[PDB]
Amino acid sequence: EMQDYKQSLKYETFSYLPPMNAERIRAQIKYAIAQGWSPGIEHVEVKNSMNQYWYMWKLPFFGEQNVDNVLAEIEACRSAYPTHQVKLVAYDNYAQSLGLAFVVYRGN
Amino acid sequence: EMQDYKQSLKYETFSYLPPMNAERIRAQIKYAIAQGWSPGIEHVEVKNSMNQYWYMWKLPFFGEQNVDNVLAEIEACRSAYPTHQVKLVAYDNYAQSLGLAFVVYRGN
Amino acid sequence: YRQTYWMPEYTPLDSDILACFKITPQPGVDREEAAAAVAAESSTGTWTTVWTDLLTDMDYYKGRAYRIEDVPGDDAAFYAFIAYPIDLFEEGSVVNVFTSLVGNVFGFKAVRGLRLEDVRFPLAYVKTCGGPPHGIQVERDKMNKYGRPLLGCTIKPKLGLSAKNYGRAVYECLRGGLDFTKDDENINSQPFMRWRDRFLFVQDATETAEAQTGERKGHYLNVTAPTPEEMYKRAEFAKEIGAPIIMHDYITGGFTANTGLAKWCQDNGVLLHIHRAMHAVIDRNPNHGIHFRVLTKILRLSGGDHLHTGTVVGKLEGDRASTLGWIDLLRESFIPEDRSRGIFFDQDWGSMPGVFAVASGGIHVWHMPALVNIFGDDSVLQFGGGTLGHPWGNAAGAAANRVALEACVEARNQGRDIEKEGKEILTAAAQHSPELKIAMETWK
Amino acid sequence: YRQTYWMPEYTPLDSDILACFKITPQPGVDREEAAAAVAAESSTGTWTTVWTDLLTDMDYYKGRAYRIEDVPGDDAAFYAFIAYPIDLFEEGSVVNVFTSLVGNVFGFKAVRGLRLEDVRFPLAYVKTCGGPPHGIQVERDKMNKYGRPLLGCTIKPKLGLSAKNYGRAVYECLRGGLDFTKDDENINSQPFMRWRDRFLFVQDATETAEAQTGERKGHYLNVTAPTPEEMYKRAEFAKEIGAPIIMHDYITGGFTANTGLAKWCQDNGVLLHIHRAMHAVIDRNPNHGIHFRVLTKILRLSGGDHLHTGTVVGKLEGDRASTLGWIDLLRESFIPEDRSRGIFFDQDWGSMPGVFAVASGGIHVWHMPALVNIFGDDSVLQFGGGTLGHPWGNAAGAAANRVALEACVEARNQGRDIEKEGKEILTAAAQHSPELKIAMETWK
Amino acid sequence: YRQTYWMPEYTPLDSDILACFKITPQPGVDREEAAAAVAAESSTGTWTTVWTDLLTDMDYYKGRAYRIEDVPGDDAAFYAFIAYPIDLFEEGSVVNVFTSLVGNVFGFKAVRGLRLEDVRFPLAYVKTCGGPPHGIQVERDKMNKY
Amino acid sequence: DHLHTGTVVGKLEGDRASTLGWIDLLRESFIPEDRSRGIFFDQDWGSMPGVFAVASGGIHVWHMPALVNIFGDDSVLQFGGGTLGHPWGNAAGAAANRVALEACVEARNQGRDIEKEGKEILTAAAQHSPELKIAMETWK
Repeated sequence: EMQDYKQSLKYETFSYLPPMNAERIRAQIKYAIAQGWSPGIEHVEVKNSMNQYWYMWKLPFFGEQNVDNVLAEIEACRSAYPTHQVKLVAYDNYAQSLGLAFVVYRGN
Repeated sequence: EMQDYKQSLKYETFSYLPPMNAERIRAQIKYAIAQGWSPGIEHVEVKNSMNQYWYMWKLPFFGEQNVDNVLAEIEACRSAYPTHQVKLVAYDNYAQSLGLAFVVYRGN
Repeated sequence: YRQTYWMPEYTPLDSDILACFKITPQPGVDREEAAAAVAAESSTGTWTTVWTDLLTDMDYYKGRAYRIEDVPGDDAAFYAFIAYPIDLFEEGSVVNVFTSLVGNVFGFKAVRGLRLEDVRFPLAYVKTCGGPPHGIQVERDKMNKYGRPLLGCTIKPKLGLSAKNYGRAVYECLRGGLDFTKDDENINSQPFMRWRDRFLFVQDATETAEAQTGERKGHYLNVTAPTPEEMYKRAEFAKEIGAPIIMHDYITGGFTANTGLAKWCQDNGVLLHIHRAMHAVIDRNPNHGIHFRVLTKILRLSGGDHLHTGTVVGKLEGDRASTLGWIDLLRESFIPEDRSRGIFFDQDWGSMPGVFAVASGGIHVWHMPALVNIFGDDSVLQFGGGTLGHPWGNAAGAAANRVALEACVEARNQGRDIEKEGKEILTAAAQHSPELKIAMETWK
Repeated sequence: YRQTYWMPEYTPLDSDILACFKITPQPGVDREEAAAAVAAESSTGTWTTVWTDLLTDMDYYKGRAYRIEDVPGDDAAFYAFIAYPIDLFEEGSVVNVFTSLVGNVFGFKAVRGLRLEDVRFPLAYVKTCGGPPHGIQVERDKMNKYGRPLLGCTIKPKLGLSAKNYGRAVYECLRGGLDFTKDDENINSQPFMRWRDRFLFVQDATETAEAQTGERKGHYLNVTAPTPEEMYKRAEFAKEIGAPIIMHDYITGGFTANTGLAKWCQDNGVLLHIHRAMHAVIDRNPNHGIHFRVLTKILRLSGGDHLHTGTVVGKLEGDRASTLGWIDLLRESFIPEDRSRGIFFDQDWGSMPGVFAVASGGIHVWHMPALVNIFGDDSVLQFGGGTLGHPWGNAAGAAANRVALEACVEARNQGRDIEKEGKEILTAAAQHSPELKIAMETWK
Repeated sequence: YRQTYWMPEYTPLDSDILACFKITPQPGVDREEAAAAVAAESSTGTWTTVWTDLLTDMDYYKGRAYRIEDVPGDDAAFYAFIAYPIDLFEEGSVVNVFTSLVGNVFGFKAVRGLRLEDVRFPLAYVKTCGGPPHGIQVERDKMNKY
Repeated sequence: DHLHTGTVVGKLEGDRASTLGWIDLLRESFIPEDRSRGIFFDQDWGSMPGVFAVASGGIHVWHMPALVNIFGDDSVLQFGGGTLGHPWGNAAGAAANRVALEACVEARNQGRDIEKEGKEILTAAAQHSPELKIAMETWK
């Protein structure tokens, strides 16, 4: 009755959950904005996902309150780089760290 | 209104400008000759372009005043090695360095 | 004895070291007398003026009791507040401060019990100690982990595993989803398993798990040694093989050794996990000992990236304030005074980085929403039994714990009351995770 | 839980480590259950068998409780005897043995209090540790002192003396007649007095006193440091300047640091004085803690030439047996079991040299015949107040103490009851010693 | 430039590094402007906010001018008092403090002259530096001279 | 190997001689006496290699043709504000600066008066570089 565990490449936070849809991504962006963090968009090749430094998509959205605008920017990033992994971050300037970071598209 | 920067491999001096035609290459050769430098031609595989030492095409043109001859030699090097990157150099004997260095053909 | 070492009028300087002692005196003895007694025996140790006393500035070089307060609910004890000049201690020596405070006062015969409740470290003395080698944010940057608490596991049994078998437990635990595994406080180098073989096989397992998962992995390799030379050798070998984190027992190993190891870790870029073994012989008795909040201050002064603080959920709802208070002491930059939470002094830390909070002991998937709500993202959750007792194995248990953690974090981010809706959230997550489902079935 | 980790029939091996725990359990819980709980949490820490448990020899790698005894006079507590295989510990690591024994068991929630009363170190494990660097007899040979207890003094005040003033107290104390002076447990390197200046001026004073007296002199220079590097540097400087003895705080400094310093002292021929600061936070509570006899065993395993053991005379006549028992544990080669003196196990030390007993705290010329009768020649008597409080100065106080010591030793050698005739002996000695006479007049 | 790096209301912390600059400004330029200029060029060096500025706590990591005083007998100069957080400097580095204070401010073109008159070292930063190896009293004890 | 020497363009046209003189002192093997440039002594360096000249402080894409004409190839141009203040980011600002540098170098090599024709050269380069174009738009 026991089931064997299927191994696959994982991608940190929220990677063990089913891929997020528009509603879940919007909820995450709303949480990041309500925490006072600045959303950011990054992308890299799937083989290069491990790098500490991702290609920066445009600029972090300082003072941005439009979750729809953040999602539209994510989709624009995906359109510009279809084959690249897409990650969403939230900069915490007070702690000099990221309050949230997860991959929107897992590459292909 | 904001568009992303498209990343691509860059090849040192004059690599951020559109590829030079015959007139621009001739002007560069004329400048190198007028500076008293000795033109030289090198070629390498594209994956090996980073190497400090390229395959040397014949010998540096010491005392050469024929810009057309130097351009013809560049084209002959291209014909001999169609798949190799082609670089033009100008030896500065007084400074023991290169007064000019740029890639004529970008590889393929 | 009275007029000499206790001054009600004295206003303590911002550079003064302040200590709060819960004195349970012998019946009939004077409260001010006992306060001056703790102050004197912790600073000078005598009252009889000798000829060498007159060669010094007696008004300066002495500890003074400046305030006495009643203990709420305990008529047999009172609180003594004592101020110490910063000049009385070696700069940057938690060992010297600790010795000066607790060398002889606990052997006082005129009190039935003495507890050191809180100690105020001024920013001037704080700026001298090295503090945590890396800190929470720097460790997060190095490990590339954000937005969720870290997951750990203690490899069990404590006894019997060879190097390869211990490594083949660590490998499955890490490849299952835990960010870290943990060497036990007992395992430094035993005849059945030598430390070098431990380090080599553990590094092999960690590298294999990292390659097969895509996430940075680590193991708190224990470098507690009989000698500082052996400890430094083990830490250097861990760095040489590439281990990103090591572990030390800062009480049994010693404060001097812990400070030296923390300085070495800061120098060499190696993370330091701190275990609090023996802390119970000191901080458990309510009327005699030194509090774990004081021990936490001492540890963060000495240096460390992680520290065991308790599971919080392991106590009743009405007994969580002191644990939360010392959690804030460990993690936050400035902790205001809070008598309800047991914070007796305003504690300014300045720029010293915080230390990750470690929760370990008898906690599994069910406690997890409460653990997330209480600790926040800046904590490490350890699952020894909750991972090794999984019927499908260490990897399946780790996967269950990771799925539960991610689900709880997302639920908190969505604005849900994760403690109120914990069962629903975990069930919804288990609808996509058979390992998690069987984990709740096992530990219900 | 019961059948698994407690075996009434088990006969403990001569190489097994035995520990005796005084368990004050919560009312209603089973005695055998609590004994197995201490045994398990001190050896393996869990009862739930996981899949990694089956990979090991569970019958071997576990601590077992083999005997439960009633506590005389305390119906609420019982004695639990636990046997540990020698394989469970790092060879020659008091740190590892101490951690394995006391890491988590004192935090057990099913007992109201837990005390570690005695621990049996088998000769096999004893032969691995370095032990005392020199020992009593080797120290006596080096210092050329025989037939009498050694005399020491703590330089007071603990605060304020510059290097030269501290040296000019030490010089008079030594030239008065004391064999040693003592740095306080607080003095390692303070802003008012740096450690290098301490060492230089102390060595100057010691050399001057030795030249002017004709007897070997010493000062326990404190090398307790924030870091092992600093401690080793201070010890090396003491050796370089020629100091014959140094001092360490083995509890606050740490067992690892103390073991390293003891090994260095054995290597470099430097005597080691050990101070027992903080011991009261651990050994004072009768129902929770670890006993000072266990601490004494740990210290002599780690290494040290001197050790504070108490003044013995400071307790009533009916409460001296435990102190005498741990005195025998520190000094003698083989200590038979003695329940009256608190020796729960036969303790075979083999060839490991004994450690000098240090008596200090509130003792003067009047306690001295009792001190001699109780401690014997192999002890160090410390007179801080009894030397510095002398109206004629440190030299006169030291001369008084030395004359009293020699008179008491000769009286004991003549076959007199020195405790019964102490006043007569001291008066007869004072007929030739005005300093001694005024000393008794001061401290009567 | 004005409202950003000079706060008249700011009360300096006991751990703050305080510096007093005698500013001899070019005629016509504002005293508060020059004070903020010394404060900025000694702490951050710029006024134009770039995208990397928004990644940091700008309210904290900056030097602020909190008081301007007249120079007695010199109407062409004024005293600028600037407070610096202790976090802006390496612990125990007179080199770093000195560089941060005097690296570029003396090359300011809008002032005719700049003098650093006094600097307040807080006890917190003082306790970090080694200080004199021996000191007066220890040297006297060593040399046996009194 | 490198040394800050000033931006040269930051001074008026009549106050550049001393800066040029110490530039020659830093870079050249033998600097004859020149009272106009502030060189009071003949300074023979022999075989000691030169040191790169670093120009930094308040300089952007517009100063660049003048910077190239004054410093030559043996110099380092630093763009703190001129790179970090770019509206599209650090990478775009660096690309703008590099494109401007290459265009100015090629214009100098072709024999053009880069200082006289700086605006035309930069505009022609910006016809192929949107990052450079927006850089001049920002810093005009």
